[PDB]
Amino acid sequence: GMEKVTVTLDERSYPINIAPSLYQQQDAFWPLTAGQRAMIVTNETLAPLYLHKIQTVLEVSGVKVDSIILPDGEQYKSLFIMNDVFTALLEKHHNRDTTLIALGGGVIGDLTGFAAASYQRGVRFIQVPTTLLSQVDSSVGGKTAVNHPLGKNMIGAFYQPASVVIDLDCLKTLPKRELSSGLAEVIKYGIILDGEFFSWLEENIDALMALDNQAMAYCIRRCCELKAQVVAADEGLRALLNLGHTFGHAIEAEMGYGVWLHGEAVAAGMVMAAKTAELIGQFTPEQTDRVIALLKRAELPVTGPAKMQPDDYLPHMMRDKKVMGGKLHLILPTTIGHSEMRSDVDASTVTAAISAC
Amino acid sequence: MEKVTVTLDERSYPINIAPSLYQQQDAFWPLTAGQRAMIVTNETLAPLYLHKIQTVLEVSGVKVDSIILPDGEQYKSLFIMNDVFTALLEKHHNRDTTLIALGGGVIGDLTGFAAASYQRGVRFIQVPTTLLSQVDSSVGGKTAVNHPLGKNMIGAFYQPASVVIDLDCLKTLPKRELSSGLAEVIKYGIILDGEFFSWLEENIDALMALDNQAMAYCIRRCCELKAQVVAADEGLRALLNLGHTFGHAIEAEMGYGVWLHGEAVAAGMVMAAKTAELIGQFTPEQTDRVIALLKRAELPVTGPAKMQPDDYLPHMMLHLILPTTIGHSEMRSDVDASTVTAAI
Ligand SMILES: NC(=O)c1ccc[n+]([C@@H]2O[C@H](COP(=O)([O-])OP(=O)(O)OC[C@H]3O[C@@H](n4cnc5c(N)ncnc54)[C@H](O)[C@@H]3O)[C@@H](O)[C@H]2O)c1
Ligand SMILES: NC(=O)c1ccc[n+]([C@@H]2O[C@H](COP(=O)([O-])OP(=O)(O)OC[C@H]3O[C@@H](n4cnc5c(N)ncnc54)[C@H](O)[C@@H]3O)[C@@H](O)[C@H]2O)c1
Ligand SMILES: O=C(CCc1ccc(O)c(O)c1)O[C@@H]1C[C@@](O)(C(=O)O)C[C@@H](O)[C@@H]1O
Ligand SMILES: O=C(CCc1ccc(O)c(O)c1)O[C@@H]1C[C@@](O)(C(=O)O)C[C@@H](O)[C@@H]1O
Ligand SMILES: [Mg+2]
Ligand SMILES: [Mg+2]
Repeated sequence: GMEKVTVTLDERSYPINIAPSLYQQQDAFWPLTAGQRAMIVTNETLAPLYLHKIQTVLEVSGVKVDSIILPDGEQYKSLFIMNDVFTALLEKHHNRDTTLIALGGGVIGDLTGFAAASYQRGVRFIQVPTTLLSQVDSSVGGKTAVNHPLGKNMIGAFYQPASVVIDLDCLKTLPKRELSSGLAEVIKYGIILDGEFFSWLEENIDALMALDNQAMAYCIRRCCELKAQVVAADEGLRALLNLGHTFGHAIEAEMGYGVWLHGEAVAAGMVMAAKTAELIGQFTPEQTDRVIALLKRAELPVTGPAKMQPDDYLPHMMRDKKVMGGKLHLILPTTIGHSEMRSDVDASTVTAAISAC
Repeated sequence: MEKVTVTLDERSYPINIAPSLYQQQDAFWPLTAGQRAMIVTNETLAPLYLHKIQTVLEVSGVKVDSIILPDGEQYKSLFIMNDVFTALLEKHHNRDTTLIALGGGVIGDLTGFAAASYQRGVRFIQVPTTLLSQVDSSVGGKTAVNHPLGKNMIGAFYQPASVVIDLDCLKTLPKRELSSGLAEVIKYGIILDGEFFSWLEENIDALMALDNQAMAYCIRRCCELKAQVVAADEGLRALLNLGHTFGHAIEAEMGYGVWLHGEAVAAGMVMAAKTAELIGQFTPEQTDRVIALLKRAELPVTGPAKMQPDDYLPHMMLHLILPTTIGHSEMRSDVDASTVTAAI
């Protein structure tokens, strides 16, 4: 009934529990125990939906609960917004034994994680992700960060949670465009690391799009296992997680944020990366049709913006524009389920990949 | 020239102590030709030692930027640290850069937390210019900035790649700060090293005169001693707050800048010694060697008459560090409130 993944990285270990109505289970927010305190960090969108339920379930178990409601937005993933959490913790005399609870998506997840890393140089930290993206991505790897006006995720810390609480019910309220955005990263795991999971996704995508409890539970479980594996082997293998992200960054940068969701840009970037793998001679068009066909059924774009031409991509795709830079490093699939980093690929290869679509 | 190698958290870094160290060849190792460096300092230290290190560094093939912050504890803030990030990004410093903390404990703490947080961690070299930061901030990995509702409440544990202690920089340090640092030097002798305390009884006059050879061993020994007790807490380490509970009370009641931290701790150490005899843990004769050595360092031995004992306890709220001998110490859980006022 309950899926469970144990993650052991950077010499610590935490569980990821996945089940519908998990917010109500007995010891759902372990290792929080009766008598301890907790500070829930959430945003203005999620607060009316889930804060009160989470607060009462914790108080039922003997936890003393405070909360802080931040504004909703990537533009609020700032050092100055995170300061407000420190104020809330201090006004309520939260000491080093408190637990910070990230009730929200990846934005709340990153900001609350860095707050838990920094408050008194480190307090306990429990993740409650409410987007599919953050459930299969933010739950593993320890990366926390806020943005700087001159660069995204340039201020943060490596910091692992004590546990991850994934109640599938919270997906019922998630905008359907966000759910497909998350599914782009789900499909990415199939292409770079597990061909059988990709095949499983070919046969259950419709159930996931319908929010089937049993299919969604296994999906999140397997993606967490796959990211945990590729992080445990690395700590440059973790770079394989940027499949479709170089092409996707160009789309996100050139179109402006919020216009294309991150997952939407990654979906078309994975197609373009599959097309770059064919051009070099490592991928078949039939393999590319399986990627295109599965993203189409996730209601994800498979071609880039009409507004953009191949020369709009390359400025964003380069590591830098320095004289000795200007290099294109890509992650390319070798099979469905296998991938490689490929350094210095021709601009002509890239252009052709983009033009083919 | 003294050297301490400290190994904590399965990592290792050196502390080099020598006069004219800023001009030495690889004094700012592991920085090498082709790499970048960002120096963080305050307005006081910039005219004195910036540009000198910059010239030693640029001659050695490293490309150098710097940022000069105002001098003061009030600038150990999250908003000031953001400006460090702004400077690094404006100059396109990537994850391979190195932050250089050229300053006292304030610059050290802020730059350390900036290096811990910038791209989730970049290299970080300490150049402490106060005696306090040489014997305290150079070991233990604590970095932080302040919050208005609490000092050092936003930070990270983050070890430096090296600590570069040029003894020449002490020549410009105000004598009140040098005496303030010596209170913490004396702290190590009382809580963990009796032989060092005796060494201090015979060399205090050399340290006050900035004798290179005495200062080099002094700084070396204090670093070794804290490195030991930091490695032990992996359960002691509370002993380094001897006289700091009393010291906070004086600092809190009188205000910043009026009493320097070491002066507050020095007079607080006496009060802890007199309470240690009151409960029966110290002899009255031993307390005179603590008082006599601090007086010869030009440190206060009496808490100001401007506060009554009843002013002290409100901040102290019972969980104290008290000396057992000169060279050994203990934390004692529940001590009477009446005992502390009787010490005054
Ligand atoms: N390794 C990592 O740490 C990691 C990994 C991936 C992404 N991230 C970061 O995550 C952030 C984006 O993640 P995201 O996809 O969650 O975006 P998001 O946090 O902004 O959430 C998307 C939108 O949907 C709303 N929402 C969230 N849950 C909802 C729910 N149950 N019901 C209704 N609405 C809900 C949110 O309020 C928000 O408006 C990025 O900043 C990214 O840098 C970090
Ligand atoms: N575990 C740790 O990391 C640790 C340890 C001890 C103290 N601290 C923190 O450090 C701060 C206090 O450190 P501090 O005692 O060095 O105070 P400080 O950094 O403010 O320096 C003392 C004063 O003397 C000036 N000065 C420093 N070096 C000079 C030099 N060579 N020449 C001329 N002037 C010089 C400084 O500009 C400053 O005004 C506190 O915030 C404390 O919390 C941290
Ligand atoms: O932020 C990123 C990299 C963004 C990026 C920008 C431009 C590029 O050319 C690129 O290859 C990646 O990825 C996120 C972190 C992630 O790489 C991890 O957890 O290690 C997973 C990924 O899904 C996230 O989007
Ligand atoms: O914890 C502290 C803060 C000093 C303090 C302030 C107020 C108090 O009431 C107190 O008991 C200690 O000590 C600092 C950190 C240190 O313990 C370490 O590096 O581990 C060394 C010590 O010298 C610092 O002052
Ligand atoms: Mg991604
Ligand atoms: Mg101190």
